[PDB]
Amino acid sequence: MTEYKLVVVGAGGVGKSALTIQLIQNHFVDEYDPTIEDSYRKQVVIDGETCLLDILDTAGQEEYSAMRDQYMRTGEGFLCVFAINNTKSFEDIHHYREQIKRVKDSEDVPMVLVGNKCDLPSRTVDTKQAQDLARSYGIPFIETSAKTRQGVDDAFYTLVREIRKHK
Amino acid sequence: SPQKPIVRVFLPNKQRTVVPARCGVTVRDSLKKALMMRGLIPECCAVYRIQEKKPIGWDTDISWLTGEELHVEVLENVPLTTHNFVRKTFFTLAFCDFCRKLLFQGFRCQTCGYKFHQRCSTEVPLMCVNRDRSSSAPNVHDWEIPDGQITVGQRIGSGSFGTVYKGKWHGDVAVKMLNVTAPTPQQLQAFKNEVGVLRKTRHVNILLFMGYSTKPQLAIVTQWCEGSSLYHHLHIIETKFEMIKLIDIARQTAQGMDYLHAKSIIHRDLKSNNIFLHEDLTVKIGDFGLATVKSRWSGSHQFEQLSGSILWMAPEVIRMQDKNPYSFQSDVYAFGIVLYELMTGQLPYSNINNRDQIIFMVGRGYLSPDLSKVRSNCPKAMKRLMAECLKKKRDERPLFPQILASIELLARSLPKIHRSASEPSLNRAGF
Amino acid sequence: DEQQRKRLEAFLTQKQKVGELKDDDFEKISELGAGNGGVVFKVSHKPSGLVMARKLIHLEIKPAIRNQIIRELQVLHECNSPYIVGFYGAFYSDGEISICMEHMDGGSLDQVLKKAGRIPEQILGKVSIAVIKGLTYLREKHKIMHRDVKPSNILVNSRGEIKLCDFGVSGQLIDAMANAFVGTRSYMSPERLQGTHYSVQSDIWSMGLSLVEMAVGRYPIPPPDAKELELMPMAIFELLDYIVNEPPPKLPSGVFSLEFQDFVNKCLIKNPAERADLKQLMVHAFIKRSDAEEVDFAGWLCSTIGLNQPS
Amino acid sequence: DKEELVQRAKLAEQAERYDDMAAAMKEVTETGVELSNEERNLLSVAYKNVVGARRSSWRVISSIEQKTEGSERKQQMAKEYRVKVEKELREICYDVLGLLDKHLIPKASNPESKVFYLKMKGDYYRYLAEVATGETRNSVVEDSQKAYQDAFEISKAKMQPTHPIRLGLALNFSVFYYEILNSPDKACQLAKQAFDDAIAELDTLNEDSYKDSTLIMQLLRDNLTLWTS
Amino acid sequence: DKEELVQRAKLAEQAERYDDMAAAMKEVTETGVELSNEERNLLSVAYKNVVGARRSSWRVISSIEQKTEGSERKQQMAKEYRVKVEKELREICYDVLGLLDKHLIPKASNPESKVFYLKMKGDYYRYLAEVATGETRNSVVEDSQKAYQDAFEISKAKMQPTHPIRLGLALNFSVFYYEILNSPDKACQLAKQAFDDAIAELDTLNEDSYKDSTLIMQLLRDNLTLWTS
Ligand SMILES: Nc1nc2c(ncn2[C@@H]2O[C@H](COP(=O)(O)OP(=O)(O)NP(=O)(O)O)[C@@H](O)[C@H]2O)c(=O)[nH]1
Ligand SMILES: Nc1ncnc2c1ncn2[C@@H]1O[C@H](COP(=O)(O)OP(=O)(O)OP(O)(O)=S)[C@@H](O)[C@H]1O
Ligand SMILES: Nc1ncnc2c1ncn2[C@@H]1O[C@H](COP(=O)(O)OP(=O)(O)OP(O)(O)=S)[C@@H](O)[C@H]1O
Ligand SMILES: O=C(NOCCO)c1ccc2cncn2c1Nc1ccc(I)cc1F
Ligand SMILES: [Mg+2]
Ligand SMILES: [Mg+2]
Ligand SMILES: [Zn+2]
Ligand SMILES: [Zn+2]
Repeated sequence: MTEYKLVVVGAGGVGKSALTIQLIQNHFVDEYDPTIEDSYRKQVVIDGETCLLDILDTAGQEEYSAMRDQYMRTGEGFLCVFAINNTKSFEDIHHYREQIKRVKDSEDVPMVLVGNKCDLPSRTVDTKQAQDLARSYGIPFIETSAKTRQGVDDAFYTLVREIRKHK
Repeated sequence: SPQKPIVRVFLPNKQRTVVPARCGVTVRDSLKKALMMRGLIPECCAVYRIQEKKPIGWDTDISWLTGEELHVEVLENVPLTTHNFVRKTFFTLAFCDFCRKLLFQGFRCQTCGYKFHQRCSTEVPLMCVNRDRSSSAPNVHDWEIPDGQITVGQRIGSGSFGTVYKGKWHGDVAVKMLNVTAPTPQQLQAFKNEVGVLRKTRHVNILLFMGYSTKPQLAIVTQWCEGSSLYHHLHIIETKFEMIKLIDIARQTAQGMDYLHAKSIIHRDLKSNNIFLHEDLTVKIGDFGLATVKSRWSGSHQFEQLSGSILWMAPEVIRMQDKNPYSFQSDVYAFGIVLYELMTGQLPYSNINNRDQIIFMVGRGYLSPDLSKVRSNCPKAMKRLMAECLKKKRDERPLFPQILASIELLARSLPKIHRSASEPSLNRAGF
Repeated sequence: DEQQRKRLEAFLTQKQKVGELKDDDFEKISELGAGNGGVVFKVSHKPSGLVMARKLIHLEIKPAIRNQIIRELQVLHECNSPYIVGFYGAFYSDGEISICMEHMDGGSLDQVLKKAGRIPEQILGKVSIAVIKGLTYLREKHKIMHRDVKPSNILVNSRGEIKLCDFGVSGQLIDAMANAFVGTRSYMSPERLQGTHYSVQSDIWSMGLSLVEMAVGRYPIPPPDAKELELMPMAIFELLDYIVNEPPPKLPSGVFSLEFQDFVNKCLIKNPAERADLKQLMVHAFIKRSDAEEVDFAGWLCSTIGLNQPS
Repeated sequence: DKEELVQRAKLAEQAERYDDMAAAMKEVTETGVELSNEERNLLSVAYKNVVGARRSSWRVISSIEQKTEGSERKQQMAKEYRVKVEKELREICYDVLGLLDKHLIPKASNPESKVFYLKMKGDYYRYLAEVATGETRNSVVEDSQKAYQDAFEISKAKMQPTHPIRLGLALNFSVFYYEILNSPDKACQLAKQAFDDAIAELDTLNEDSYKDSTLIMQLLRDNLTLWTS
Repeated sequence: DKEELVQRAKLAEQAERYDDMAAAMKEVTETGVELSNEERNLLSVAYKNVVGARRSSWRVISSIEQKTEGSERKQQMAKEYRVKVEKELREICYDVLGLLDKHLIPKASNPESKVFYLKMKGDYYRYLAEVATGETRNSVVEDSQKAYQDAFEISKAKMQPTHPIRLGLALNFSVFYYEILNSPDKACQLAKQAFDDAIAELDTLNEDSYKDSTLIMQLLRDNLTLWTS
């Protein structure tokens, strides 16, 4: 009854597509097939409501940012993904938030910060850094691993809950 | 514009994807993965270009469509094929295609030949792509040659780790001047240890390893083969043989590889160049093992720099990212490419004019041996084996004990199944 | 010009003196180099007394394909340019394809680069000029593309000439070459690793990837370390993945002028259309400057190899 | 009583013992009870498998017989063993044909079942035509021609072209043309006609009839692809 | 002549018929001449497949009997069919044992042949053990135990740790321990000891038996993994 338009954004390689495919099909993709554009639909019960999720999975490669911006303009809420082994992807969360503000013409857009690849050894973006960044924007932070599925549902369901709050 | 000549594809249920518009790739293959992620298969769908919706063939070269928008829909037509499962007891050696364990009693798909235990019905492929009793006993059916002895004769040809000459040593032998001319005292020791294993192999389908010689550099001494190699008989003269002899060649190659793997020897080089037809009858595999003479060392390490025709290298071997990529399953992939070469008579990727392109696309999991060039009479059971050998993920590939058995199973049912099909038994199944 | 016309006419004159090329007409003098697929020797043609280079490629291909390759290789008799290595005749014998070309006593730029450690920007300018002019000659006069541009195929002699060779004139020979052993490094442009030749643009990347390699004396993928740069074993699939999914390499900060760095960055664009074409590079600032410079290439080459000064 | 024998037949089918199922179905049809769908399908499967195993055995025996002709009198006993196999092959087909002459054909109140039984008669006559040579081959095939020609009409007039029984009849008739009469062009034309008619009238089947008809059509596509080359 | 009978038996084996093959090999054994190495495998395969078909039938029939879970005549008829197939299997096993203990076991010059025949005797006594439930079970169980102990003594004395016969005997003995006697601790102990001893002489693997050796090795590993859970 209720449709939610979710956009997954962030730097190349952070795991946007692997997270999305774990949500949709419960399968981990180990290949790295860079996205140009990919959209998905998934029906899911969240907090007792049967939800139709439109997942708009965008390119991390800035060469395709024009396509990303078209997806962002239709979206209602944004998963902003970085990888816990890529400090530039973490720093560039600010870039993605600014892009969202620009395309949505609004500073009041549902957003969730996702730190992905937490199954890896030798993690370099620590929990305190990540929680401070989420705090600085007043948004939730969810740790995920698309490989183990840890946090995947929590990330998307939290974004749906943020959109509901905003509605 | 072309932006890496891409094609935009609209998919069922308001979805979408972008694919590279690369010369030489079908629409089907460009879209295979996107469809699979959505539980679709090209054969259950139609594709159209926008021009307003005009149907295009799945085997279209996608590069003609750069800049265009395609749409994929379904029409719910033929559901591929449903598994016609008949309960069968196997009086001969059979293995469950899921669990690879012995299958005394179970189910057989009449159409596609898939075999599985009663306990594995939850693991059967959905589409027919054309407290239990413990098992029991099944049916029963210094090696250095010194100088002054090897009469090095005429130069035959250079390879990927050495040059082969026809030498005289108590009869005709094949001498091989290994490219590694200055081995360290550790590489020499490892090579001697490897030869220690290689000298203890004696099989009808394995070329005899008669040691080596250290005084005139390094020189593998193997049994000289008369006649010609399989590559010579398949791509030089193109003398195709009847399916019976082809399956027999595949069976003897699989038997030789099974003997090699029973002793834990990775071939690392199985290809149509190293398969000989001794007196046009006996299959003899050569140039096996010798991992220490390939990828010249810099010390006590043997980082495999990778060398060999990439047409037979498994994707895990192409990547080389793994610590050791030459496992049994890479040997199985090499055998599968040999099967493809035998079955179609053409080398894999006969539409690509670049070598580095093949390496990248194969190692990337983008390019696969096209299975649309096969003959129009090959039983589906046999073709399924070939498609199982070429699985990108190496863990899915079967081992040679299973491949030899599967080949032999259809070796006996070949003549009877060549006739036209017939009215099959109905469903007679239920789960 | 006048000297180039003189040399081309003299090469044609010396070429008419050679008739049918038989294997018995050659006496092997020396080996010149070897690769993963062929071996080249310096030899003397007894019937005409000339001294040439003979590349021997050993392919296991069907006789029809071999004969079509031999026939296609005869187009090289039309390539007559001061930036293209001279061709005397190709033939097949003893199971090997033999290609006869003029002897470049200076060798290939890979050997010169190994002998020199690094190559000066000023030399590289003339090198780039020659490479661009050869690519222009191949694209315009014959509508064929090199496809294999790298330092191993750029040849130089004691007379200061810089000529291209080992270009893809026989499509069937390339098709046979697709069944080759895996090399240790690639110069293939990123589009060719995912698609097909995007005209001469796909060559230009290689030239850039060559120049940087000659500019620093090191294969530039992956780019040098932070302290390896101040000092002024990746898998092949990893190299290709870096070529496709990573930013292209670039020259060091301050060791080279800005025109050369801009030239190489325009030559190494990951988008082939955004990457510069032959006409763009021909009128580049670095190209104009290196064309204005009066650099003594022959003497520098002889010095680097260790031979006494020529002329 | 009848249900007890049908349960015995099902249990024998699950046990892979087929001769007991053949006997338990022949004794059931011997009475002359109203034969429903499942009851006749069990008979069809039983009498298919029992003859199919022996036909595969005969094909293997004949293939071994012609492996090497330049040899001693080892083939002498091979052809006599094959003759014994035929002696245990023709008579069961005669037990099936006599059964079809006893109850099935007269006790038929539905054209679909009549087509099914006539197709079975034609199939067992085609089964006998392979081993039988000389004028016996002709005498056998002359019966199968009319058995299929008295069934195709009823299939066309009473049942849709997408019906699985009609598709099976067309498949068997094409195989009869190809293997026995050796008219591959007519067989290909018949198969193409049947497949085009099936495609022209599709997406009207029942929910259950979404596996068997697809199976027959995919076998038809396989045969068409095999016979094109 | 013996060669004609052996060729007929092999021809029937290639035809997937295991009734003429068993009769032909029974007639061969009735002559009372000692078999060669090749001729014994055909007998073993024939009298393994014949029993195996009944074993599969018995397994599926008992599964249906344990599945129905009702109160009707279906269960009674299923019990009658089970006792029928059990009587047939008993007849087959008794014919095998009568043909074994009168012409082969008392006249076996080769100790390897003695181990093979005692392994077969234990196998068929185990086949009879798993079906016969009651007082007669304790007789055949102890007979199989004695046969297997006699075979195992000779296997430990004069056999190779990598020979197919010794590995097969060990595998059948561990399965006998696990299924009949239900003592998995000693079965696991025996399996681990046998697998280690076969691991010992891994280099000594000639071409004569590499497939059988590694196949029995993998089957032992699978059973070990199944039993250690
Ligand atoms: N170990 C691990 N790898 C992951 C995880 N998520 C993604 N990856 C890997 O990281 C690579 C990039 O993933 P992908 O989802 O394509 O990233 P993306 O953010 O969508 N990239 P783009 O912006 O180009 O579309 C893939 O190889 C994928 O398997 C994770 O949680 N753990
Ligand atoms: N044991 C052998 N007996 C006879 N001829 C042989 C033997 N081994 C190789 N040759 C010949 O050697 C020729 C080329 O030498 P090889 O190095 O064996 O080629 P190659 O097999 O491609 O090299 P690798 O290392 O196996 S990839 C082949 O065409 C064969 O005719
Ligand atoms: N005309 C020539 N005159 C002199 N030496 C030559 C000539 N052509 C090639 N060479 C030598 O041969 C080597 C280059 O030729 P190739 O081996 O064919 O190329 P490559 O090194 O294999 O790299 P490729 O062609 O991209 S696989 C160098 O060692 C050169 O010195
Ligand atoms: O030489 C080649 N590849 O390198 C060998 C691998 O070691 C090569 C590759 C492709 C090609 C297409 N048409 C000719 N082709 C080649 N030959 C060649 C071409 C021009 C010249 I001047 C001299 C030559 F030898
Ligand atoms: Mg992505
Ligand atoms: Mg070269
Ligand atoms: Zn199937
Ligand atoms: Zn299983």
